[PDB]
Amino acid sequence: APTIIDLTCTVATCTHSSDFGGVLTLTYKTNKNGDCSVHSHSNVATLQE
Amino acid sequence: KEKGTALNTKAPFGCQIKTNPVRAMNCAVGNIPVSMNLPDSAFTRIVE
Repeated sequence: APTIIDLTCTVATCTHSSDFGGVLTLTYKTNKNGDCSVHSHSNVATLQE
Repeated sequence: KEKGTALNTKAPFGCQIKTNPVRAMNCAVGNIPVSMNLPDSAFTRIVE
């Protein structure tokens, strides 16, 4: 699994609408390319992907 | 002969004057409030 280092949140814009009304971009530093899981450990937010 | 200065040459705010449908055009005075109703199709989704 591609390792991730220096993970950082930066919410571009948040609007607590009924649908997915908030976009956050994560800046990281990986070693290779691929796919792997994402999730919000807390409950106040629910990810689309 | 003695008409004097017409309004075409002393109208305030640079208002040009046309006669036939007597009117003052390009009067640069005041503010125009604008209320606009838009369909959501015009906007763009944040996710996009």
